[PDB]
Amino acid sequence: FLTVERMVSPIESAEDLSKQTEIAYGTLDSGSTKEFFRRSKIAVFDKMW
Amino acid sequence: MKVGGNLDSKGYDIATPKGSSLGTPVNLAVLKLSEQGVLDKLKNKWWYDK
Repeated sequence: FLTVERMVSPIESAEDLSKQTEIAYGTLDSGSTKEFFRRSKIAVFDKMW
Repeated sequence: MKVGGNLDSKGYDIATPKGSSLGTPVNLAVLKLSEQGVLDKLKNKWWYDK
């Protein structure tokens, strides 16, 4: 129990958050935030969309 | 999930009429995306991005 609690690393940046799927996430239904994700080709960001 | 390697080997190819005008160029076309990897993109992306 204690080792697993100590190993829990809180999400800080995008890539570490991107790999995990326990915590859901999403953007607005409109706006340039969605359009940025589509046009982005970064491996962190292409899988983001 | 999938376990182990491929027991046999085959391939997927496009269909062209006998001696068609698209016989040699498309065959050259399909083969030339395998170097810079733009064909390699389209396979691993659709399989393992969305």
